[PDB]
Amino acid sequence: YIYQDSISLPWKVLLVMLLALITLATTLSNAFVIATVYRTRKLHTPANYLIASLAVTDLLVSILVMPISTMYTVTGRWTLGQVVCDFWLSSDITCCTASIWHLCVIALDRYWAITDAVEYSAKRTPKRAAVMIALVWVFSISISLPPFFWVSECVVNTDHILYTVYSTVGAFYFPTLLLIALYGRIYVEARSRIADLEDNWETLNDNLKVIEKADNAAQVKDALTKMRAAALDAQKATDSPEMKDFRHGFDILVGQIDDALKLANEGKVKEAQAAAEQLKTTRNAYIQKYLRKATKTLGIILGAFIVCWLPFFIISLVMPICACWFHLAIFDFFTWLGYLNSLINPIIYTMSNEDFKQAFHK
Amino acid sequence: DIVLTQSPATLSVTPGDRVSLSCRASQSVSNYLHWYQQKSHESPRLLIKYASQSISGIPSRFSGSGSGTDFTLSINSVETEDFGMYFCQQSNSWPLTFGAGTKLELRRADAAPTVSIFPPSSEQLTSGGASVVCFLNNFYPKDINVKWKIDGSERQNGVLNSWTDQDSKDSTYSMSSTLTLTKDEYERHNSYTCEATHKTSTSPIVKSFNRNE
Amino acid sequence: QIQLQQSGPELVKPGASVKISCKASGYTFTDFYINWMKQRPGQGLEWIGWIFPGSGNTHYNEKFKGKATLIVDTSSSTAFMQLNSLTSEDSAVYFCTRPVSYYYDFDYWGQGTTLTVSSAKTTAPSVYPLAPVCGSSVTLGCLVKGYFPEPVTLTWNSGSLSSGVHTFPAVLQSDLYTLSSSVTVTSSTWPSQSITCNVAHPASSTKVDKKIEPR
Ligand SMILES: CN1C[C@H](C(=O)N[C@]2(C)O[C@@]3(O)[C@@H]4CCCN4C(=O)[C@H](Cc4ccccc4)N3C2=O)C=C2c3cccc4[nH]cc(c34)C[C@H]21
Repeated sequence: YIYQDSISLPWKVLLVMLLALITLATTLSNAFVIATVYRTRKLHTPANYLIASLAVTDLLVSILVMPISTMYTVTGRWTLGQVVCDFWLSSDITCCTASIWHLCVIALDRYWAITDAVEYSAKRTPKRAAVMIALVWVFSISISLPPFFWVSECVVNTDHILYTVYSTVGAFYFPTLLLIALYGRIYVEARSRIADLEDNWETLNDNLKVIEKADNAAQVKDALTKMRAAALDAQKATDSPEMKDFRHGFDILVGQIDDALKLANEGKVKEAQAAAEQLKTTRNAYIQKYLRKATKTLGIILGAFIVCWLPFFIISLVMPICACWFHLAIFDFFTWLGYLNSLINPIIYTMSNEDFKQAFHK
Repeated sequence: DIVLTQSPATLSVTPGDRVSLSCRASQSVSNYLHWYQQKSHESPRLLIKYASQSISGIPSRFSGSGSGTDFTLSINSVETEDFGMYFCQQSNSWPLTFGAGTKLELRRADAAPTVSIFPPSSEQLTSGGASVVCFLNNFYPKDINVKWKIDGSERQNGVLNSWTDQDSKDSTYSMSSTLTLTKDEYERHNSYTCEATHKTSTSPIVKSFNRNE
Repeated sequence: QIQLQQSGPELVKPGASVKISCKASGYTFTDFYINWMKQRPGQGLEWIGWIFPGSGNTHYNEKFKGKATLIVDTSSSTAFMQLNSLTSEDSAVYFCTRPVSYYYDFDYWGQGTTLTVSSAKTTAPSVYPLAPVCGSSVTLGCLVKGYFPEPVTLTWNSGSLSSGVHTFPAVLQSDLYTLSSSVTVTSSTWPSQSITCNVAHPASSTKVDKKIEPR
């Protein structure tokens, strides 16, 4: 007895489609993502090498696992024999462990970038980022070795239980306690920084009003030396070409504060007040460019990673414990929900990241 | 960049009349808007700064109103000295931007032009060049059409027209037209005709001469 | 007597550069922003940029970024703008101006400087007098033909007669300028008293008096 046996051939030709059309959309979405990076030298970044390295594993799953997941899922048996299904399992288990852990190494980059901006930009390289893809492809294999030691029924060793729980801890719970701890850190920095920056513009605006309606030099001085402190901070908030243009606009803002200050120090209050009038002009113009998506979008990867892989890994632990009102259709349905992760990852990075959306539309 | 759309492009007023010049900003510029007069190329005279502030020495007949995107310069009773280009500039944000102008032109009784013709000087002829010069002077309104004829029928090529801005005092306009020929083509012909076409008259205003004199 | 005295007009070859002047007087030159403006015959003005003389700091309109460089010589209390790699789209009028402040009763402009960007060779004008063909008023005139660059200065009887005078704008035709001027006087005054149009083209250091006399 296998449940599939009582599902007629009308539904079986509609269930060759969806799993042929899900398999295909994984190959040509993750290949459109590698060739986007392969085909751009501004996109040749240490953090866009990882996205490709990710899409690389999700491309392996789409050709090694997904088309030969279906001849088993549709019928309910296994035609291809012993020497085959030992390295069919090995791929599925590791290639989906790679897929998961690559989401950690991506979130290690974001974390160390947004937390140690200055110092880790030197360690951040291709070579240091090649170590990461590698040591996650090596550790991934080190999970599928344990069952290798120990007809028509392809499945993995559920006799040793210590393996069962180690396999689900080393490739899932660690990676989601880690994801939750990094996204925690990141969201709190990323939210403090806009607050810090909001306090900077609040100072620069509050103090301008002080100068406008000021009766003497002394208070114009203290007010201009506060905008300066504040401008010179905003300038450090967020290599060489793009950013250059952003900082230059502050180097005007600052120079106007400097020229005012001089007149304030020379005792020329009315002169300073005029000199400061130019500042509103400059504030007014860098109000558009003040008025956080990189951090919003990793909330969709966490979300679409939780929703995809949690069920399979929960249901993977109470099965060997507990049919406790359990149908092998629900263990098969949440196996495709975790394969679906290898689809959803590329399609979030086109709506999210603005360099894959300049690519696709062409 | 902030676009200041001035309306209307051109405006005709009778002295006495009330006039509202409009200046519309593509986005808010708060009260950072100023108004200028420019009679010609001469450097602009600031009429009104910061929308409502009026400038020392500018006459009382000029005044400003507005905030956000809709601005109005206002001449409660336009005088004769008031022709020219009215220009709004914003200083809300960089870069400073102007409007394209409202061109303010005054009315006055009509006047057909005093038309004078002038053959070539003995001097121009002794360098083998021939220029027939026609002045049409002190007419209103400004639109006018000159046409040249050598011995009956129309000549386009070689013609050069110029025009004065509207006059300070009598509010009238003036034009020069110059037909330039080769000394040969000059004295290969006899009758030279400067036909002018103005609102003051349906059939045209025709001045002429012949070389034989 | 606060004043901004800009430099004179300049013929210049396309590809070349120019320096324009703004000598400032009667206020501490170093205490106030200065702006530079461009205006072409039929059009609004555009802002090029400002400098702060006391420091030489500058902002520029993206539009004019590589074109204009504003500098300043504090010691002669003057301001310069250097335009570079010039083109036909550069012939226009250039004004420096102290901007308009909330805190000061007026603003202040230079008289303008007029750049002419061409390969055309400077040429001194021929000046033909225009007499009547042989009537309470009589109208004489004065053709000024085949010069470049602008300007010419025209007057009647070394400046004495300005009333009832119409001097028309200059007009290009294949790299030469025609200008003209009419003068209308009573039948009694001419030919009694001599009428003479005076024509200066400073680019050719050319002064030319022609006394209108009857054909
Ligand atoms: C997506 N991929 C699926 C793949 C798999 O279950 N493939 C089989 C062939 O399909 C089954 O689901 C079938 C279908 C319905 C009932 N079935 C079973 O009885 C057993 C369940 C089982 C799971 C674990 C241990 C013993 C038995 N199945 C199988 O083994 C193994 C994975 C895995 C196992 C261990 C660690 C892992 N990390 C990432 C992964 C993974 C990726 C993950």
